[PDB]
Amino acid sequence: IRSRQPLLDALGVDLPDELLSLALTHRSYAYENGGLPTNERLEFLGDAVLGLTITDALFHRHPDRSEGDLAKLRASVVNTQALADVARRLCAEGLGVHVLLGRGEANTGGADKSSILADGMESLLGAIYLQHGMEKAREVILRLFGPLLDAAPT
Amino acid sequence: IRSRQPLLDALGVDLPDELLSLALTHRSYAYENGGLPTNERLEFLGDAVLGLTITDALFHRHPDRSEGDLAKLRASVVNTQALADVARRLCAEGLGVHVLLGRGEANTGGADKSSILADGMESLLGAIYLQHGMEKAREVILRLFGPLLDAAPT
Ligand SMILES: [Ca+2]
Ligand SMILES: [Ca+2]
Ligand SMILES: [Ca+2]
Ligand SMILES: [Ca+2]
Repeated sequence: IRSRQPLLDALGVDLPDELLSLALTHRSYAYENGGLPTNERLEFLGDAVLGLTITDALFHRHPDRSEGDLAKLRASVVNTQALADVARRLCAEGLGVHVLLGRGEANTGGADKSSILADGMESLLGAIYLQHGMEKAREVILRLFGPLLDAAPT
Repeated sequence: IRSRQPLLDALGVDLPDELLSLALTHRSYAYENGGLPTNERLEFLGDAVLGLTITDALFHRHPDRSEGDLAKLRASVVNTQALADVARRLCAEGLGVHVLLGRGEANTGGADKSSILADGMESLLGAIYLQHGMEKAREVILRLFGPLLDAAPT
């Protein structure tokens, strides 16, 4: 846990301490500690960044498939379940270990709630894009989602 | 009508004839003429490009607003109605004039169906991004949606 280097490593980029902390701040932790900013805005941003990147890739990889099919192939790659699994294996400990959660949420399995893991994954993508820009975020995403992509066709 | 320069001008970039034609190809025209490729894939792509750009802008312009609010501000800028109006005033003739439509769709008001205009607008953004890349598409979009954005806050 504690050390975030194995995480900054999985990601492949570097993130200032404050931004990475915000990215890992689930709302529960935020409320329990006096109304701290949450990773929700970052999640919102990361969702659009991930959405375009996966859309762009599928568009190029399947020139002959229809919008509808493309929409179906995308849904395979970015659903809550698929995102959470990327967080769970992002690094040895997994992402769950690094998420800041409230007492309640904490002992209720919070650190493994796919829901929370998916949101968290999106927040990080959001932070990366904010700190570095589209192309770097693109790289990182093509790497973490490189497999789930090849899988989508089936 | 016919000449697409006033359009390539409004857009502010240049697009190869074939790509611009595809972008303007509504499915009706496509079916009526033997099963031509449609602007639907381009629309799908343009939607994600527009989505990230507007998300990114609102994120920066309102640092203190919550995800929920941000989601509400975005919906103002990218709804069917808002998109169609951008197409109608994109250029003198408007976009409707340049869309390729089938006989049926044509005389049923097709060229003014906000639905068709919105999709068309998204297809062009899709073509621009495909031809030039994210930053140029970003520019173009920040320009066409520059107003609707300032409006969103109210
Ligand atoms: Ca949520
Ligand atoms: Ca989300
Ligand atoms: Ca449609
Ligand atoms: Ca659409």
